[PDB]
Amino acid sequence: IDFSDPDFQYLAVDRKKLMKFDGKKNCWVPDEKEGFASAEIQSSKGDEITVKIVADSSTRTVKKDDIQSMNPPKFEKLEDMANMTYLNEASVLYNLRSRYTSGLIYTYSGLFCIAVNPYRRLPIYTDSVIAKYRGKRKTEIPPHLFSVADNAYQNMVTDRENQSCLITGESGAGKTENTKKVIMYLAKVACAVEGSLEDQIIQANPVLEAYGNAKTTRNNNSSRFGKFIRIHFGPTGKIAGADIETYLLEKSRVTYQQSAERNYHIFYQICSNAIPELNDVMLVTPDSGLYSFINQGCLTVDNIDDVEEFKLCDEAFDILGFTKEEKQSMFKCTASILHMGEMKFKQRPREEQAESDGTAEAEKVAFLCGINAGDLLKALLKPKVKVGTEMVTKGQNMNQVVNSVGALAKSLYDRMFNWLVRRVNKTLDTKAKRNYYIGVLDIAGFEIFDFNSFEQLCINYTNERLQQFFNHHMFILEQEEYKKEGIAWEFIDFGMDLQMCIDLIEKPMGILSILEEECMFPKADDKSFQDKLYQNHMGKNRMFTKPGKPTRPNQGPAHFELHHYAGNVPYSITGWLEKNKDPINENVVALLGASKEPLVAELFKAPEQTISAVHRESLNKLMKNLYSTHPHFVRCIIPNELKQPGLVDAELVLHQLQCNGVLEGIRICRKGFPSRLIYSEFKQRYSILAPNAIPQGFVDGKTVSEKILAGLQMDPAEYRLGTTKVFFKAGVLGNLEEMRDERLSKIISMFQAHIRGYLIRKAYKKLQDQRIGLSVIQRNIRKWLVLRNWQWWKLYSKVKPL
Amino acid sequence: PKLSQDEIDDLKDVFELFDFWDGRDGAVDAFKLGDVCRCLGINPRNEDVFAVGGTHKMGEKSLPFEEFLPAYEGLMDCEQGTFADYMEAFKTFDREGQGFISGAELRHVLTALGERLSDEDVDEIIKLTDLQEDLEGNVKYEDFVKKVMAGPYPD
Amino acid sequence: PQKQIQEMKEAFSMIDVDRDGFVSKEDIKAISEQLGRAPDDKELTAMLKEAPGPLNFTMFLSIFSDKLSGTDSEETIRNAFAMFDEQETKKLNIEYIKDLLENMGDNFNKDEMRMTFKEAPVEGGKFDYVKFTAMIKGSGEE
Ligand SMILES: Nc1ncnc2c1ncn2[C@@H]1O[C@H](COP(=O)(O)OP(=O)(O)O)[C@@H](O)[C@H]1O
Ligand SMILES: [Ca+2]
Ligand SMILES: [Mg+2]
Repeated sequence: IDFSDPDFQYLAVDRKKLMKFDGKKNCWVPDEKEGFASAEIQSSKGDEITVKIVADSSTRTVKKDDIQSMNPPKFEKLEDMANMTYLNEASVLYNLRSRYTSGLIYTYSGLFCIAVNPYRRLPIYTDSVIAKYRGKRKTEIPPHLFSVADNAYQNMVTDRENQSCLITGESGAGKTENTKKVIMYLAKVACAVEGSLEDQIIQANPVLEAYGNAKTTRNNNSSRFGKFIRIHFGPTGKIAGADIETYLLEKSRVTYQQSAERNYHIFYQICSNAIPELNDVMLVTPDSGLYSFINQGCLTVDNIDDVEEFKLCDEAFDILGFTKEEKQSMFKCTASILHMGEMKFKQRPREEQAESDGTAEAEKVAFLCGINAGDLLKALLKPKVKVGTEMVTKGQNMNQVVNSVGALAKSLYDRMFNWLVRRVNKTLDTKAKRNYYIGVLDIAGFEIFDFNSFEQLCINYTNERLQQFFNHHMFILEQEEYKKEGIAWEFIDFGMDLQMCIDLIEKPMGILSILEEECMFPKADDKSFQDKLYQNHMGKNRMFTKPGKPTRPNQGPAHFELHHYAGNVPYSITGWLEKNKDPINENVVALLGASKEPLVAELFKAPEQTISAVHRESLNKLMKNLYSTHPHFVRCIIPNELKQPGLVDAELVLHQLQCNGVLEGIRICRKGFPSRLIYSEFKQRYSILAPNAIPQGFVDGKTVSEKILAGLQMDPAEYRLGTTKVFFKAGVLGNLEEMRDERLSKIISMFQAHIRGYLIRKAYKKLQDQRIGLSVIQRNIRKWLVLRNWQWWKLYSKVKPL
Repeated sequence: PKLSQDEIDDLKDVFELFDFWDGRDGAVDAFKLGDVCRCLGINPRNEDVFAVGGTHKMGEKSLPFEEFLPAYEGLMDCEQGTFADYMEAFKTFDREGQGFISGAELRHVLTALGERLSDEDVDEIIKLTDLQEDLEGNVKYEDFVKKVMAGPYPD
Repeated sequence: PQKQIQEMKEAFSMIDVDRDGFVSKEDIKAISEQLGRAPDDKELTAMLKEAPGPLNFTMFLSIFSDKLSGTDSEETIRNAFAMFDEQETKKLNIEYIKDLLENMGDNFNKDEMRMTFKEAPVEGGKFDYVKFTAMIKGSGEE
């Protein structure tokens, strides 16, 4: 249970302090600065409803359908919005900032577990707290991340099934931190008895942070890659081990950076001079501004100590077991990507093709890479293309060459990072057998911009499968419930129209298909790719439409609109071709293939793969796993674009919720029988609606209910009767509420009126009496007056003292 | 609706008395129209009486008998609470389910909810019906209900 | 109607100032003039019609039983007043009885009021209906 306990300071709130409203007049209205607004209806003129806004007291006219139902105070800061009488855009947005401003950040909403970024550390993640969440159901304690994780663990042991926790959300919404916490908590409740294994699940973070993280306008330690971390357990439920999986790493970063943005921390640590002994091993000069692959955006970070973090990164590797030879191979390869960016070329000898302008850097590169600057540059200028039984020497200019370089850098980095991840797994892997696991996912959630490119599609298309994964689940849980209550009906899975958008993209005729195909061809371009797209899919697919225009002030170019469950998204295919396939000297690779440096060697060995083709493959892998597990969903949300705590930007939050999964989770769920009470509660709440119908003696609760509804002239559609509880279409309980208050009030008054009748009626008897009373009093006083004022009386009455 | 010339004889009876208590003159202050009906056995709601001509203050409108009838026959077609209507009503303040309720709550229900009752009026009907809160301070409303319903003079 | 009907005979002794077992249309004004103010002669003729038997002592009685007719007792009145005093204090408040007489029943007019309270017994706000009652019934004094 719970009371005043300190640990529950930022979890629960004073239910009594929240304890210190007309359904017909109170409601939500759209406000441009606050999303919605509280309002009291004034009049109506059809669709023309006019109201008053509590905050400024003004007036505005709003289309009836525009108006959204408001919840009674009875539902303030409700822990799980799945119970709120009115479940919508506004009633949700409200219940969210309300809690968040009171310090609350974990709010339930069905299967979801919405977590609003604090932007300040909180006393919620303490050991003692950890202990009161151990083994407790969710309705048995305040909404908390720990419960999603715990209820996950005790679900694994109890049911003997793999578990999957899916954290999602925009950038900077705090999903990495959530994931770490999830992991910590799992390690803190299933410990085993270099360093401890879990110590390494923990130290893997640094090195990965150094290569997958970077400072971005949104967040300061942004994971720029998707991650699927699995944690394995033994038969006694303790951690057997782990392993990792990455997804879409931001290769782009390696050579470009926007204003107020750095490259992966590693590059800056590398040039921190925190470990002087290595500067020579790497050939680096401890001033980052000097290098052209990182001197673009900013170089420092307010909360990042490019020097400390580097020393720690170093130890992390030592604690991970990487040999010094390995750790340094990494270091060398990384440093060499700084020289590649400081490798310049000349173009106009007398002939008009390119040629190197110095070797000094090219050499430093070839040194750290283990090659021949001669062979290197020779190949970087006049490559050896190959086709059939002939290998030609193609010439390329500045552009083609400088772009080749950058491609080599990107390619190298990706290859490297992937190796590192595989490496780390080798560590974190165990040679003991594992019974079951629980995997934590964490990839950027759906997001739409003014300009959505190939990247955005890749991400949205992903969450697309992901979201479809949820709907499926909901669909399953709904059925088992209906079947449970002998009331199962008109169904079909929720992952339905989610499938078409999906096929339009991953299936054979699909979009990504046209992109991967058009990439084997030489002189193909936007227009050729664009052509083929419209060709196969235009005016033939409802999900694929031509650009309609702007739904927001700074939006930009677009070629096609994709109908995602989150809404139609304008994607511009400009660049996709160059982006999908990674041009790199098939030659340079041959040279680095034969490098003498052991790591560079692994990095470029020969096979027997385009971005789009790689991802859909490793995504197929993922989903096949996720579907063989038991879901849990954690929706991360950013309050504002100021890292300011408490500040809540409505448009921003409303937005997220849309592509978040919540509002759809509400919708797919709305088509069933959302609001559902159990006959007991129904009786003690709605008997007031049909007193004169309840035979009198404590009858069975479904009969009381079977009657209240029957007598209420309840339309069979609006509801359906379980065996344990009664289900209702959405917002019906709403009507049953208003209808409940009108009556209750009227009943009271009818009683107050019966009482007033009792009184008066009682005084009647006295009024009947008092009449004759005053009737006497009045009349006599009148006789006496005429007497006294009689000419014969004063005369007479004077005629006698004698 | 239509009235028994007998049920009309009862009304003149009462209408007269009331005409008298603000001076005999064949008229009755509208602000008594409710009260006159009550003396007949009708249990109007304020909203009901203000709706047929009743007024808020003493001395705004005055009604010959001629108009009382139409007004009276109107109050008859109104809602009169039943035992159950009241029971379930009160039952909604009773958490436990034993049939008790903080006399305070009760005082609250009547003076704060619906069309509020004047404390002088509540204080008045606790004595008349003779409601008595147990040691802890709670009342058994089922009794308080049938009392009011019973009337000043039982059987 | 018992012992003072003999006193109406004693109050026949001054009726009969000039002793003729009767009183002319001016015999009356003579007795009146001998002590206070003097009645009209047209207050002597215009009333020629109230004597079903001219006038003596046994006609002074019977030409007055037209005014003392329609009265209620001393206990009947001191009970009508008792209908507005549930606390048995033998006293109505002043503003109360006044309101009672002026605005309910057969509403007294500005005058009848002015005249009824002119000599009404009222001490510190309370109107004594008991004592007041006597005044109205000759058990006290007007
Ligand atoms: N659950 C949380 N609890 C406390 N702070 C959080 C939480 N989630 C996000 N934050 C905020 O996120 C930011 C962390 O940014 P970042 O530099 O990327 O992380 P780190 O400190 O691990 O390097 C901080 O400003 C912090 O207040
Ligand atoms: Ca009157
Ligand atoms: Mg004479």
